[PDB]
Amino acid sequence: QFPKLREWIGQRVIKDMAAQGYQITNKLFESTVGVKRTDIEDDNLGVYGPLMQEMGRAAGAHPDELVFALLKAGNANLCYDGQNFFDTDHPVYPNVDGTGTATTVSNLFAPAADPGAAWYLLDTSRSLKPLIYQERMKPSFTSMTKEDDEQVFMADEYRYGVRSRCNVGFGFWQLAAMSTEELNQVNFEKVYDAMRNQKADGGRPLDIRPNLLVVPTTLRSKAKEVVGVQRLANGADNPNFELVQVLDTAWLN
Amino acid sequence: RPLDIRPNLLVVPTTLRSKAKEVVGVQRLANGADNPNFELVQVLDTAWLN
Amino acid sequence: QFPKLREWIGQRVIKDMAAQGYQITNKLFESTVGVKRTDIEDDNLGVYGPL
Amino acid sequence: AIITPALISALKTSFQKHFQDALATAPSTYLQVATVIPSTTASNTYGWLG
Repeated sequence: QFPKLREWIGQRVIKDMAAQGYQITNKLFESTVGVKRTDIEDDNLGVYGPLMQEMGRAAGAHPDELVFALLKAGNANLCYDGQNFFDTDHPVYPNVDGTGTATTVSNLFAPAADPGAAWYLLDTSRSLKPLIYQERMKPSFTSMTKEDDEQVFMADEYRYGVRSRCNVGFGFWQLAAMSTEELNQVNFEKVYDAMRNQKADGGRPLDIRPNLLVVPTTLRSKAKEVVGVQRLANGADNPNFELVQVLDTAWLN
Repeated sequence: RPLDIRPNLLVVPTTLRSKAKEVVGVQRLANGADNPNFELVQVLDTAWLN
Repeated sequence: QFPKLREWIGQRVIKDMAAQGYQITNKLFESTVGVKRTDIEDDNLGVYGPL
Repeated sequence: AIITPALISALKTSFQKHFQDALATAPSTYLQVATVIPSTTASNTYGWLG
């Protein structure tokens, strides 16, 4: 960002910019299953050859596993700045900022708040190669003649999970998400306001607009009372009703 | 991999019918609040239970 | 289900799949009622007959 | 096959600019709390009648 405006006194202080870079390399993946000729050719029941479609759906489901495992491990993997994606010591010019809250008493499951409105989303994924498959169902195969048979069915995929700004995301607050009060409202509005109160390199607000709340299946009820209930226990409004849309996923924890 | 399970039916005997309908079937809980468990599971009342 | 994807390090790791089986046998039931010939064959009001 | 890891291992990359302008800045708001009065000299003196 361009340096902030300054009051003209004496000469000028010629400043410098700050270019940033992120590097990430593709990885190779494969799942392979081997069977025998006698097994399949003696399978008169026909409940042994859905291998093709099972393998196809495994390949289709791989990206979900990759992305959500990365989301789980965000507290361990590093973002561009140099710290963990979810860390308490994200650096600003002289300042230190934290995007992960704990309790050291009750930390079981972590909800996640993701402002996906921006052009670049969170925990992005890169697709270098689509899926490709192969079989061993002809006599001339080396595997077909290596033993009785090795009728392998495998997958080939080049992928790796990616991430983005580790300040636009706040995805670790394992304190609590639901109670009569102070867990239903405090720890959620806390994340919302902390994300809306971020400061950029230079001294300008980030303009964060949290819109997605991601929780495991176990915290969905807490998330739904936090957002999705119009009235309140005492008959009043829920000030956070319809504040952010919640999504329930079973690929985390 | 996760299993997709979508509960849609709650089976209770006659004696628990009132409790089941109160849990799911009432829109206002105590002070006009909203029931989070309204119209998510359909209750089945059968006398062939306990 | 098919095994999950694995990072490529050296050689393909040939995996195994599994199948499951369940079985149950039928059972035979009955309900029996005994009535007296003279009791029902003399029934003139039709009390018996919905049997 | 064999090659120095400072030429191929360095040039086997594709630069992309997705990260550019990913985030934004707080929108302008001073209009809702202030009027714009242009000035043509060092200072502006204001005067109104009682």
